[PDB]
Amino acid sequence: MGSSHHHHHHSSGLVPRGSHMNEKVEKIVEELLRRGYSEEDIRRYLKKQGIDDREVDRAIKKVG
Repeated sequence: MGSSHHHHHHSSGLVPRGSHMNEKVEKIVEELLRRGYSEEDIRRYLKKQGIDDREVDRAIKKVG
């Protein structure tokens, strides 16, 4: 009788709750920072994209 509880190796968890749209904001802001962009191009882009200087700075404070 094939009964196994094998290990999930190299796998992220799951979000069993409703996803608040900050999940997408924190994602899209971190996306360009994560690729080693300089803060010049980062802030220049996002402020133009309709992400306020306080909004992005708060999102960078959230990831910490």
